[PDB]
Amino acid sequence: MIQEQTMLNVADNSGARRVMCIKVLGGSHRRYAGVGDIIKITIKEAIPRGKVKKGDVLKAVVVRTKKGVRRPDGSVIRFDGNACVLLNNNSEQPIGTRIFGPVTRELRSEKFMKIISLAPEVL
Amino acid sequence: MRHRKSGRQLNRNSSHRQAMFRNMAGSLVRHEIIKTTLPKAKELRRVVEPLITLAKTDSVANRRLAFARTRDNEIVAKLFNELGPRFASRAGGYTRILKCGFRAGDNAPMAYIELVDRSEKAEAA
Amino acid sequence: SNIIKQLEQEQMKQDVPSFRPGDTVEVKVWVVEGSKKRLQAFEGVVIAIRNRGLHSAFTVRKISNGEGVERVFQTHSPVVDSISVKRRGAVRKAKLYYLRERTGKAARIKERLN
Amino acid sequence: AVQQNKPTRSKRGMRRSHDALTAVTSLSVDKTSGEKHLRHHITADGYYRGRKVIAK
Amino acid sequence: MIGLVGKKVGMTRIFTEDGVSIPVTVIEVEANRVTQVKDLANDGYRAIQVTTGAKKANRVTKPEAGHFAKAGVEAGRGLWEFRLAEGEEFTVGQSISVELFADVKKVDVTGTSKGKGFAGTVKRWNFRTQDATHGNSLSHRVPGSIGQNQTPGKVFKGKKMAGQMGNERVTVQSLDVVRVDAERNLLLVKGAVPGATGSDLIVKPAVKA
RNA sequence: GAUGUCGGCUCAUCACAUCCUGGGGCUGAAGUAGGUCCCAAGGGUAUGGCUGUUCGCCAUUUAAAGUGGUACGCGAGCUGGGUUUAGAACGUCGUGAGACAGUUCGGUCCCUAUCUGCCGUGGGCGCUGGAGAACUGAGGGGGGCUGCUCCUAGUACGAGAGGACCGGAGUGGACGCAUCACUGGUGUUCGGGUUGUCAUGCCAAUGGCACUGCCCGGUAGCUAAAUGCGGAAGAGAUAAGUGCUGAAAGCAUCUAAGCACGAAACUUGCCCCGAGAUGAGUUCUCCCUGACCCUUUAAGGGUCCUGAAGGAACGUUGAAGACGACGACGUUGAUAGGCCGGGUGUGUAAGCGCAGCGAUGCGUUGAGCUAACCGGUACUAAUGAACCGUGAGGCUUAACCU
RNA sequence: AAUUCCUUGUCGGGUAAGUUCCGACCUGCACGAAUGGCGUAAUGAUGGCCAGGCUGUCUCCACCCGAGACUCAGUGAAAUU
RNA sequence: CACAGGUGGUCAGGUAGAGAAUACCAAGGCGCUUGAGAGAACUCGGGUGAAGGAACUAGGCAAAAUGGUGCCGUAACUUC
RNA sequence: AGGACCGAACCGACUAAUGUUGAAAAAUUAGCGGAUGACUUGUGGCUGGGGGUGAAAGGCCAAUCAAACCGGGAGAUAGCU
Ligand SMILES: Nc1nc2[nH]cnc2c(=O)[nH]1
Ligand SMILES: [Mg+2]
Ligand SMILES: [Mg+2]
Ligand SMILES: [Mg+2]
Ligand SMILES: [Mg+2]
Ligand SMILES: [Mg+2]
Ligand SMILES: [Mg+2]
Ligand SMILES: [Mg+2]
Ligand SMILES: [Mg+2]
Ligand SMILES: [Mg+2]
Ligand SMILES: [Mg+2]
Ligand SMILES: [Mg+2]
Ligand SMILES: [Mg+2]
Ligand SMILES: [Mg+2]
Ligand SMILES: [Mg+2]
Ligand SMILES: [Mg+2]
Ligand SMILES: [Mg+2]
Ligand SMILES: [Mg+2]
Ligand SMILES: [Mg+2]
Ligand SMILES: [Mg+2]
Ligand SMILES: [Mg+2]
Ligand SMILES: [Mg+2]
Ligand SMILES: [Mg+2]
Ligand SMILES: [Mg+2]
Ligand SMILES: [Mg+2]
Ligand SMILES: [Mg+2]
Ligand SMILES: [Mg+2]
Ligand SMILES: [Mg+2]
Ligand SMILES: [Mg+2]
Ligand SMILES: [Mg+2]
Ligand SMILES: [Mg+2]
Ligand SMILES: [Mg+2]
Ligand SMILES: [Mg+2]
Ligand SMILES: [Mg+2]
Ligand SMILES: [Mg+2]
Ligand SMILES: [Mg+2]
Ligand SMILES: [Mg+2]
Ligand SMILES: [Mg+2]
Ligand SMILES: [Mg+2]
Ligand SMILES: [Mg+2]
Ligand SMILES: [Mg+2]
Ligand SMILES: [Mg+2]
Ligand SMILES: [Mg+2]
Ligand SMILES: [Mg+2]
Ligand SMILES: [Mg+2]
Ligand SMILES: [Mg+2]
Ligand SMILES: [Mg+2]
Repeated sequence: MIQEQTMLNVADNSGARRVMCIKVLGGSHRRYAGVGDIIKITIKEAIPRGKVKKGDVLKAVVVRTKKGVRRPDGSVIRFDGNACVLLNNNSEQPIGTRIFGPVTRELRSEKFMKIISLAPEVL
Repeated sequence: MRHRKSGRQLNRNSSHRQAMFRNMAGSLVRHEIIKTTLPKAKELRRVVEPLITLAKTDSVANRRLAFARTRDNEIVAKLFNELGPRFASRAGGYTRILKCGFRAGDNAPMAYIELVDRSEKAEAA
Repeated sequence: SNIIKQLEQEQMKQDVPSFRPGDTVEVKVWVVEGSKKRLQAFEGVVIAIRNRGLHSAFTVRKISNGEGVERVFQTHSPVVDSISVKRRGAVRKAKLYYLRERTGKAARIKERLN
Repeated sequence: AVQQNKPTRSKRGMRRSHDALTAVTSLSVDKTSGEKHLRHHITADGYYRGRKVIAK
Repeated sequence: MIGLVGKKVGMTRIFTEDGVSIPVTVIEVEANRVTQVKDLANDGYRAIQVTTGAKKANRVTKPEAGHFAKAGVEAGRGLWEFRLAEGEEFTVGQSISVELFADVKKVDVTGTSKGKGFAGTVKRWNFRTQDATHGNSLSHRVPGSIGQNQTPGKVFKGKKMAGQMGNERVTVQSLDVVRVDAERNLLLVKGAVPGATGSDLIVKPAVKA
């Protein structure tokens, strides 16, 4: 359940450490972002020589949330923190080359295919 | 709303309501019959009637349990010693509510609440 | 309520092993790995049990790649294949929600030898 | 918020149309005491449904 | 097609072979006995009047009793009418079972919503509350302004204001029919239906797509 | 002899000079995308940074971020930041008191709703003898939004780059309703831990008070973040528009006669209310089958006897509720409480025994206790009765029947 | 700038975005030396601005405990007209 | 006004406490001169809140938060 | 040692909510400032109306002070309603 001002940890090697969600994309008045929804982010904390720098405005796919995903049987999967993966502004593809932490099978879609392969664990 | 909620507030907070029902459940056990307002009378049944269900089995635990519920050894005595074995056979409903009139100074609808099988000899002395 | 209990027990599992909070369970679950149907394991501490007949559930916490991951299993779901107690846990409380703020060494649960 | 005109006596009389009381028609008499009492109520001498239930 | 009067037993679930939880509402649909057939010649329209379950003989009034008598059926909790499609025919006394929905894909369920009693604009109309602080004075849940000024110098009819909420006729449309069980006087439908447990419902085949 | 000012908030309502979506003519319209105009008001029409700002600039969304009216809508609805009081300062002006339509810091927002209006909800009477149901549907309200992807098709089109119409499937956003099975929140009435202190003689157990003392969990319920469902398809008559046949006017001409089409607008269709629809409708069932007196003799007044169906009362009550109303039950009875069994929740009570110097541990013991819950149970309470409502119901005419 | 009208001056900083803030420039409408100038540690329920923490301030409300509001009995006002 | 206001000096029990704070008590003194029900909106006053954490707002107003003793340790600047 | 620090009594009154026909003609509640000093307080005394007193706000001088209250000139005058 990500919104404007929600801070997220980064689940990749894009160089960003802390990003803030500045807009929930995908429709007028759209309130929240969930696992697999695209957000517009601003970098607040970044590593010295990574692919991205502090202040850079770009996109991101949410991969883990504290609210988590539901399954057809009612089964929930909750994560301890909200984390996203950085995306190229126009290409909507991963900026990093490596994915850290577990991700859900919800991601399995053609545009997030890269993320589930690289991913260490898929729930 | 109030959907399926049980228990009157009687314009009192939790601690007060509790202590009032502890004293009242005492007064009934002692005098075997008391006069009170009908809503209080009807609620008193939910307090006193299970105290007797306890008193049906004499035990150190049950006695302490009823003690923590009454806070009067005189009452816990009368329960386990008398009433328990008096209502030994009876499957609930140890009290009776008789609607009487209306109180003067405030027009409250009154009632008597008595122990089903009353002892006029324990009530006077 | 009488009809409902009738509809529920006919859908209810009979083989559920006994586990309680603290116990470390290994839930074998049915999943579709793209174009395959296999069993995946989820071995973690049982931090909560909801007993509700058909509606019975339980919460299993694991620390996958530094981060905590809880899963809420609906016990009578066909998804859930097997449940297996890997270690018998020793705790007092029925909900180990305090554990969510404990890490590694603080989060350890004693073995229940009995 | 107060009035702008004095409401009339007819209007007062009107508002009071549902103010009339209802005579108790529920009085019964006890088969033993020969006592008037309300329905589902003990008599002044403590009788109810023929039996002397209260010694007062 | 005609409908059947039922009773809300309550909500539960159904686990599919492909491990999905279907949220269902158990509907007890006992037999519906016809008590009157209305025709164009006598009533001016074609419909069937039905009854279901039972009613305490002492609680059945002389007018009701006789109405049932004419049909030659035992008194039920009430009577409900279903308009007849051109062609649909039934006799008085003819008993209808839940198996009417045996091949009906979706149904529309008409119930009587649970009563919330007197509800404020916030609950009743989803009004946004004013500020909780920042000098707000005794105006947190209040409806705010209820009109304009000299023009029009009245409140327009239909103004959303606090009043009685719930406890009213409500229809839920296009619900998937999960199971039909004649022997068990049952109907299973996907999703929630109006009303509390034990209230009366009306199942009719889906009017829309 | 007072019509409170800007802006915000809350809540709106109308116009259309239309922002989006819909229909269409031209295009300096290949496609995609634009430009311009015509029709169209059904619904929809951002969140932030900055400033009191409206506005505006900017950031990032969106199908879009419409233009106006409504005392520049809305303070007996809220705010009080802007702006006119009284304090003080700077610049400037004045010898001065003081001044600014220059800036700056601080600076009391009352009103229990009589009438109208509006949201709910009752009482009365009526609808022509009374009464219980179920309807009919005149009328009124609600609703009406749209993104993306996939198929057709990488096709038409194009030099490529790119990239469709028509039609079909899927999935979202926003909004609305209902529900509590699920995930959860709450749950001062359930269970546990614990701090200080006081009490039950004391130990042991417990209770009171300290925000529920402080906390950990949690039943029923209520509930959103939870999970179902909705917008429609169809029909009709059209708008701008496109046409067929066709004179006036040998030709031409959508038009004058005749004819075919044509939109989120309109009427239906879907949802709710709905016969006080006084134009008071219909259908089915039920109930009542005594005399007398008086006068101004008539739809007259009164008396005796009668008291139906039904309604109501009173009681136990309800996922119904401010009250009223509405539903369930009242002994030929599960309506409420109690009681029994189960569930659930809490997490191994008390007492005793063993181990240890002890704090404490272990066994008995998944113990003990367990609200609103499920399945049962007449144990307590729902008493025989009263009251309102009557006694066959107008005239005229027609059609049957005598 | 408690002083600058033009004016949100210009530049640099901070932010995704900053009519406020900080640094700088000087074109000071209309700074300036006890009507004191310009600094200054400490002090301040003083004014502006930023950050961490914190949260119902807000997204967007939910549920609960109390005192009213509602019903019964007793007493019994007011502005206004 | 039998009015939540105002009014100088004296006394200082117990446990906990640094204390005349505060919490529970003693002696002593009181339950405040309308009650009974009910458990709607709304107002006052409190308790808890999933995910988010100033996005609120003129302004973090108001909340929430911090909070004790001992020891370690503590920057610019400075009138030391 | 100190117009030193933290903090009850005591003296103040910065913020908010309530209250605004109030419990109250200025309060209550939660927070706030001072708390060995230019501190605070009891009793009694002096200063009187163009007068007092004022760490200065035209503040205060017996619930409305750019000139107190009472009585008088007095039926001031009112081209005003
Ligand atoms: N007391 C009583 N019991 C009933 N049982 C059924 N109807 C009634 C009634 O009208 N009164
Ligand atoms: Mg009261
Ligand atoms: Mg207490
Ligand atoms: Mg019906
Ligand atoms: Mg209700
Ligand atoms: Mg708001
Ligand atoms: Mg106020
Ligand atoms: Mg308030
Ligand atoms: Mg107004
Ligand atoms: Mg008018
Ligand atoms: Mg006037
Ligand atoms: Mg137009
Ligand atoms: Mg043009
Ligand atoms: Mg519009
Ligand atoms: Mg645009
Ligand atoms: Mg205006
Ligand atoms: Mg006001
Ligand atoms: Mg001044
Ligand atoms: Mg100005
Ligand atoms: Mg009609
Ligand atoms: Mg208890
Ligand atoms: Mg002890
Ligand atoms: Mg109707
Ligand atoms: Mg043990
Ligand atoms: Mg039990
Ligand atoms: Mg007669
Ligand atoms: Mg900011
Ligand atoms: Mg500067
Ligand atoms: Mg000072
Ligand atoms: Mg008094
Ligand atoms: Mg004290
Ligand atoms: Mg929260
Ligand atoms: Mg949380
Ligand atoms: Mg945080
Ligand atoms: Mg802001
Ligand atoms: Mg804002
Ligand atoms: Mg504050
Ligand atoms: Mg606080
Ligand atoms: Mg000092
Ligand atoms: Mg004092
Ligand atoms: Mg104070
Ligand atoms: Mg200080
Ligand atoms: Mg101090
Ligand atoms: Mg003096
Ligand atoms: Mg002055
Ligand atoms: Mg003179
Ligand atoms: Mg004069």
